[PDB]
Amino acid sequence: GLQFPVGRIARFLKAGKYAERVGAGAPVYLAAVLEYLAAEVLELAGNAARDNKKTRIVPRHIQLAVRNDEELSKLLGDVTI
Amino acid sequence: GLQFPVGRIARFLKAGKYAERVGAGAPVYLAAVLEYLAAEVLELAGNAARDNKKTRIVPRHIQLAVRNDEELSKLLGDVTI
Amino acid sequence: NVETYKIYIFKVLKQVHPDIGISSKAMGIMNSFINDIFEKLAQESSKLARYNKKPTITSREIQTAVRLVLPGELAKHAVSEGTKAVTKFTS
Amino acid sequence: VETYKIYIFKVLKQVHPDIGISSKAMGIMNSFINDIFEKLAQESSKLARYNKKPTITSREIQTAVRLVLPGELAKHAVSEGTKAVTKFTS
Amino acid sequence: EQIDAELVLSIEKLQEIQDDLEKINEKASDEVLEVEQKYNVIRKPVYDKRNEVIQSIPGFWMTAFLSHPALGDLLTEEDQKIFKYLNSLEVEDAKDVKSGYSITFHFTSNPFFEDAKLTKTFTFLEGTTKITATPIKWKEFTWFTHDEVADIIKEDLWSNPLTYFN
Amino acid sequence: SNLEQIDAELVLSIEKLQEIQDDLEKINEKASDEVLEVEQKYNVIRKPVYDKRNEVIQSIPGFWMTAFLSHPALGDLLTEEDQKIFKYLNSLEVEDAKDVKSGYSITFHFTSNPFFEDAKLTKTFTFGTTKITATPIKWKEGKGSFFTWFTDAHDEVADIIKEDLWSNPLTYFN
Repeated sequence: GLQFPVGRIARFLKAGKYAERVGAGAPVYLAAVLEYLAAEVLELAGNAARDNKKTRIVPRHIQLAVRNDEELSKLLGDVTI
Repeated sequence: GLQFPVGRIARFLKAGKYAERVGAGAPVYLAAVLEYLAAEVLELAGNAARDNKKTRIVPRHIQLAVRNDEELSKLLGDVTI
Repeated sequence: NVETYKIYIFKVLKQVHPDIGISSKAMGIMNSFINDIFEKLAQESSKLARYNKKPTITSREIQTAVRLVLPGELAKHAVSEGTKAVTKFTS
Repeated sequence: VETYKIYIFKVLKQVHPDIGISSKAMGIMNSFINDIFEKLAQESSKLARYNKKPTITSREIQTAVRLVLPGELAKHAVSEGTKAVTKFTS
Repeated sequence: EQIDAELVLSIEKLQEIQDDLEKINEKASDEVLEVEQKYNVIRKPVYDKRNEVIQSIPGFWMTAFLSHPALGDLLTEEDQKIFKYLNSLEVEDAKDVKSGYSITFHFTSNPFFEDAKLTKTFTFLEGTTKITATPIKWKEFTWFTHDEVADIIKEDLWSNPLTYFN
Repeated sequence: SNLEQIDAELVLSIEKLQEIQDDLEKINEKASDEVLEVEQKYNVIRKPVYDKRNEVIQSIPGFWMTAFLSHPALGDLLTEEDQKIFKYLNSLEVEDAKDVKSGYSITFHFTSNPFFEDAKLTKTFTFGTTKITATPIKWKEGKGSFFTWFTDAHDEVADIIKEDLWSNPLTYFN
């Protein structure tokens, strides 16, 4: 039930000259991972809407959503609007 | 020790679009044949050159060397000059 | 290089937080992140697949094997079938 | 059209080493050999399509070596076997 | 006279070699055109899934055409209205890619012309070419029976129309 | 209403078009890559033929000279001094970069003469961006055109050597 584009990713990997050959399971596994991370910054940067009593998620809402969660700071680093 | 060009003839069959595949028997076999069919029409055309009293073969010498022998007029034809 | 994952960001937003939107530069910062992780992962995975020298059997290999081992139309059918199973598992 | 003139000349120098040949005369011998090759090729090419049996050429022996042998052994294995076949195939 | 003869042998050997280069450049530039054809197949369903996704973007073909540095200035105001109905543009190399190609122009409800196209087809194989173009059915464009316009539609805009649209 | 439906699908559709175009670029990369693979395969078939031609032309004295001259466009770029030097012009060579895209050299090989030192006047073109490199015309001790062409500087001289003369010089020669 993956929202992320398994096919489009298989091309990004091959046409990017990362490796010359790509197992069918690799873009599927990469697809779910990119989505899981999306679901995490979105869960949180959409909770920064309710804390800030707003609904249109703006450059701002994300930034405070990352620095609050420990791990997501070390991953994506500092965020600037 | 063949005189005629095996490789060049091999290529002529491929590029000719006669067949996309060739076992190196054929270019060898075929080269040997075009050599013998020259080594007849020369051992005759060259005799012709000493009949008409010369040592420089010309269209008149080949025409006579062919038409007189039966097999080579059937193979080649009239030889209009 | 930068790719668009934006369609598939939206589609995820509308699960965790159905009733919440996102501004133009706010989406162009979510995209900026997925592109940053894709590199980190593919570039790393490229070092991992180049460390390893052990040969892999993928579908390309099975599919060629079908042609060499199966005869003629059995083979053309077999390939249709195999190619259709893998394509469905990717979709 | 095609050139066998180097070899028509070269054969002439074994049957009658004593005689040259003109341009219109060579050009007519060169036309003779073209004419025969064409008739022979067009025949072998029908007779190939008639007798459509599977056939093992060096083509296939080559690829079989590439498939069956390990990486380094195959490289030499091929080279040796290509020599073997190019030997007087020219 | 050991190298009077051997000087012709050398010039015909040289003729052999230009003979066989013409064969090897024909295989080569034939394998080149097997690759062109392979990709036209691969591109078609994507070009087709583009044409369809473009139908849900309102002024795309007109906005794109105009935005172009070259193609924009030629369209006058009368053409431009008709062009507001220009729902699609369709380039396609014919199946034997080397021969030719055609630049269809799709349209919808508009009184000035009932024609549902303005194609401008081509065929060439390179000294001699040709051009057969749809006759304009003006109901109740100085193009239609070297050429620069067809090139810039095939190679530039059709290729990527979105670059211009922005 | 339905009015909300279409404004969204206008957002959706416009990126699905930026995908299609993003992903058509990667498809043309992959295609025009296999064309350079074709061009590579063939430079490799032709190197042995372009060689055994060198060999054959060594048994025709002043072949390239007369060929160069017999070309309409390469023919009338010289003058008298060039032509005397050209007596000693016993080879030509136009080989591409091992990856075809990078470039090609154009080396005028030579023989003994009291008119300069070097046994080859190379001129390579390296690309990805465009840049000319040449051999210095080491005029001999008594100081002394076509040899202006060997600057280290959109070049009609090479687009005739690589695309006509070197391709098939024997046609011009006759």
